[PDB]
Amino acid sequence: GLMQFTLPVRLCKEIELFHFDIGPFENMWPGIFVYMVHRSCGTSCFELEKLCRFIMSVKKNYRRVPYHNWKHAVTVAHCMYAILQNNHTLFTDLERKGLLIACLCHDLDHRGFSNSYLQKFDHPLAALYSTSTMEQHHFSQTVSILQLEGHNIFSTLSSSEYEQVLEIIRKAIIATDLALYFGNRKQLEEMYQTGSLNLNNQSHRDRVIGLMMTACDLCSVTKLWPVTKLTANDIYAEFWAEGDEMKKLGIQPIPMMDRDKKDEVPQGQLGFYNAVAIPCYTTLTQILPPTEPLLKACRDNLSQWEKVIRGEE
Ligand SMILES: Cc1oc(-c2ccccc2)nc1CCn1cccc(C(=O)Nc2cncnc2)c1=O
Ligand SMILES: [Mg+2]
Ligand SMILES: [Zn+2]
Repeated sequence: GLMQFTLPVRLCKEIELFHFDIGPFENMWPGIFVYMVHRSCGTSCFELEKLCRFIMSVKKNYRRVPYHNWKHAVTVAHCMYAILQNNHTLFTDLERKGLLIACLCHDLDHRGFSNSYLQKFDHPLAALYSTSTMEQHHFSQTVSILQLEGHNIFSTLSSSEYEQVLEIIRKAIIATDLALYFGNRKQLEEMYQTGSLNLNNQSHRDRVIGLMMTACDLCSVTKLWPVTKLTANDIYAEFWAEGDEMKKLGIQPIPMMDRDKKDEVPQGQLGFYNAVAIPCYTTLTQILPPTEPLLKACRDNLSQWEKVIRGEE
């Protein structure tokens, strides 16, 4: 009860900022997560013994892939932490609990391959789940780990609170399917401009939580340039591996995934920032004004990719 987590001074200060990098010391990421749950939720939200056992089972069920790994899980949870802390009064006790857990679990047991690749490979998961294939798998794994003896971090919730929190986590994890983001943001855009956005409308919260999830999922574009640039290598290492696997099925991959087209990466980053990242953080800033630093950092990195193209690096 009276046991807090405390971080070194630089981390204690920097962890509050959106652009925080969790660092290369794997062994400190669990403490970083608990620290965030305690300041975001309360020291009382979860039994520390059960939380710590949940965290380590979740870590174990992330795989050794270049990008969709344990470090991504914690990076995405930290961004959600910064959004929740800069928007104190907007979210329920249940939402704060559910969303940090949703983020930590959002890519559980990822193999480093897109939903497309599962479908063309004809992976069993593609037969079991026709849309948002990996994302329904991630939710499935989350519920599995929650049902291990000693791992029910929600045991103190009522039968109906427990159902609301698992339903927040499910919608939250499904929303990380980037195919669903485009229409989700178009609707949020229309609702905000025509003035119909209403945060007491549950179907409207759902949409806003989904955009937060896209924003946290993409947050590597909102870091300082050297973090963003080096994460971009991790992300292309998966894409090109998937491209290789497409070629093995007798299919020319999209250029994004073709390692023979490394040269077109700077232009692909531009497309991505203009088509996905910038629009995402724009609409998010409109709905949640204190998340503007994400939009600003994103624009800064777009400007850095433009410099790469002009041969200024
Ligand atoms: C459509 C297209 O075509 C090309 C292309 C084309 C020809 C030759 C080389 C690349 N790239 C893209 C977009 C690539 N893409 C798609 C999805 C997600 C990300 C992403 O989360 N990026 C990211 C970067 N740094 C930190 N965190 C995250 C991403 O970059
Ligand atoms: Mg994912
Ligand atoms: Zn992710």
